[PDB]
Amino acid sequence: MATETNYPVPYRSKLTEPFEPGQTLIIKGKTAEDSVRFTINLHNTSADFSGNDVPLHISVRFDEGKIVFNTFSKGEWGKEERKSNPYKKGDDIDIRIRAHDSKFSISVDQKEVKEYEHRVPLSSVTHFSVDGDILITYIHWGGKYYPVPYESGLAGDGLAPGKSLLIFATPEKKGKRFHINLLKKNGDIALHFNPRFDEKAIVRNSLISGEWGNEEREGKNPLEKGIGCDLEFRNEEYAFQIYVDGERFATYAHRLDPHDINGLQIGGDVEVTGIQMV
Amino acid sequence: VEYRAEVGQNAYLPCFYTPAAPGNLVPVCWGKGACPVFECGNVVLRTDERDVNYWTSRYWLNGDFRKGDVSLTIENVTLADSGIYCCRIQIPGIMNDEKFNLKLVIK
Repeated sequence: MATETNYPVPYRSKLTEPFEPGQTLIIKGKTAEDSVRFTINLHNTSADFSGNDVPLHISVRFDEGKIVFNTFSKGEWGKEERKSNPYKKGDDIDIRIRAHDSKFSISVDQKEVKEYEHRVPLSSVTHFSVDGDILITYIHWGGKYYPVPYESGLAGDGLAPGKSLLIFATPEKKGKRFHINLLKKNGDIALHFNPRFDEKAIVRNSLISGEWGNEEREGKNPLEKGIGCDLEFRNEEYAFQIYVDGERFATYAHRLDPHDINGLQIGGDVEVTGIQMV
Repeated sequence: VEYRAEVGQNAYLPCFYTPAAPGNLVPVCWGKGACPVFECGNVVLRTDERDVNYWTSRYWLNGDFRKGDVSLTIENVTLADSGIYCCRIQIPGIMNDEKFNLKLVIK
């Protein structure tokens, strides 16, 4: 019953795009007290085959250190293993997928450790759900392969005023520099958002007419290179809240403005795992 | 069947399949003769299911070639291009190929 400000809990979000790999599969927020299992279902086609061997089924069991790996295979529940998910009742959950066509990065204890492999043709994932009682600040499913480097945009706000929009970039295992930025459409550096885990930090800096400001750094961040990052930028009723790994990274004071700092530049090898709606 | 054209004009060799998938890529008979599994002799071209893999100005496609139009509307034709042509539809599935031995000659 803590700071939600996005959704009357429990929340689900439908697919933003048809599946091209290069996404993030996201439950980042807090938890409720009845997280016993979910049903995140990512089910297969080949062309329109609808029933072949399935890439993903995901659920967490909120005690002791994993997210489950599971499939369908021609209409039956596949291998559902009995173990559990480390965080204690009250704090965060973080599902943080680096999506390839060969690995989906499962994250526990705020840091991705295990990769979950695809077996299937390219465009063949069509489903999503959640099961149970859950306390959601954000759910997103989308993105694609972005060739490296690229030039594109971030959809609406960056840090969402009144809501929370979570920011999904790629710390890659085999990339060069790792970001999706929070700037304007003109291309200046307003808040050069950098989950750069070749540099092993979340750096944000602000240029206001030739004067650089506070250089807001150093929040929780135990996560690892090889992730699809979920970097949580809230704006509450009381403060502008910046979270990394479900606890507060920093607070967004006015250096450059809120309200649509959403400019993307891509340089170096970052195979982008999200451009996201509200 | 057999069609004719002039130099640079529109040929036709009627044979069509369906676009399958980005992971079920399947070629086609293109060349000259009878491709049982694969050789209707002097093979000149192959295509794909989800795109059009190989096609030129000398092996040309006027229609909607990305959705399985492999009916080669051959542009700028010589008699060295002319003769019987390889075209057969490889339907996804076991033992369902229809072998067309069709002569397309252009002056």
